[PDB]
Amino acid sequence: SRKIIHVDMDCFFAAVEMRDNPALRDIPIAIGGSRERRGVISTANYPARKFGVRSAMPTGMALKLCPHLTLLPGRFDAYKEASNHIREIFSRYTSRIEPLSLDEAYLDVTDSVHCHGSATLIAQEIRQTIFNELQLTASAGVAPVKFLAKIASDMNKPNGQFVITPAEVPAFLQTLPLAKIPGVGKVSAAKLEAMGLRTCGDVQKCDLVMLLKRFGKFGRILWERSQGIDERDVNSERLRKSVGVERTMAEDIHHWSECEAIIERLYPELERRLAKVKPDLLIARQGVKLKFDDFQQTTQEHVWPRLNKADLIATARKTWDERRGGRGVRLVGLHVTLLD
DNA sequence: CTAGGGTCCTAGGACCC
DNA sequence: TCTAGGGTCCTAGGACCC
Ligand SMILES: Cc1cn([C@H]2C[C@H](O)[C@@H](COP(=O)(O)NP(=O)(O)OP(=O)(O)O)O2)c(=O)[nH]c1=O
Ligand SMILES: [Mg+2]
Repeated sequence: SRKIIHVDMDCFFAAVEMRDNPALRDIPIAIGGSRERRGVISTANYPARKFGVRSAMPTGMALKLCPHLTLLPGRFDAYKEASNHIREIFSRYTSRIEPLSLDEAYLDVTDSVHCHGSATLIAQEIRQTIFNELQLTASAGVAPVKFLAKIASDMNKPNGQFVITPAEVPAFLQTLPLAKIPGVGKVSAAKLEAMGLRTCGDVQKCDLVMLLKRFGKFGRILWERSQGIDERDVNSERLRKSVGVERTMAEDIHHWSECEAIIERLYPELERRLAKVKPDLLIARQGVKLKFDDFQQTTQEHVWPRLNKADLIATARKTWDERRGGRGVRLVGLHVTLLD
């Protein structure tokens, strides 16, 4: 009975760079760390996507695929300001807004009577207003539940939208690959595949008890989504639970002196961020993370009442001594868990 | 050749009745 | 606690999203 819109900015980071500097519009560009910083692609424009460049791709791999790729470091304040403006635009239509990141959000427009209650037309006018006021484009999905609205906002990217009507949900589900369902990633998909389950169609012919056994709470979400069942309400009141800061070295470190020097560079950053939402720096836990050169990672965290540099250093020394094992370390991170 | 923000779930032992 | 076991907290790790 509800109407959910999922709105999604196209090539968001890249799109802001291209607006601000038009000479980037028709050449392949990407935001991400450089190859020597051991970077990863955050996102790429469509001329770069043509070459196979994707989010989360190692920058070294992107550059082999697209040698003339232009790498930008990214400008958070620019993306943030675009994001605020966009969210303020959503607020013109409803207060039922659940942001999932800078670039996107769910809207529950069930009880709105903008555009004669048309969720299709509301989505259209939001995309138009965003183009008008920010010169960036958005795609949208309109559906009776969250996850279908989110899948839908991809159907007609870029700068388009897609509507899934209650009567259309069954045909839509029947051939929908499980991997397109939010929270079904590569490991899940492959495990499902090895059971003969590829599509929501397949999952409908499956015993619930049995999915509960092999997958726990995940198996129930699976069975529900496959039916088109998604009762999760649009929640406009979510609050951040943690604050973390980490860096990957251009080169693996092998000595503790190097590790402590990195922590001293991280700590002020963790403190400035935490203070932004907790001026008194009071927290529930603090902890450290190490990532080794074989990519295993370990965290050590404990109840602690107030952000403290020396105890983070101390904690990192124990973690360093105990679980490094002569391995090179590629990443150091600090972490706090916020009070409830 | 593998980022940096995060969220949510699982699970053994401690701890408390 | 009335006794074999139930509930909740602490911690580490993993899958996942953007
Ligand atoms: C998936 C992803 C996104 N991001 C950043 C860059 C994207 O511009 C932004 C929004 O994420 P998205 O909506 O997943 N991707 P997009 O907006 O670039 O592309 P699309 O047009 O939505 O397909 O978040 C990363 O920094 N690393 C990532 O792995
Ligand atoms: Mg997007």
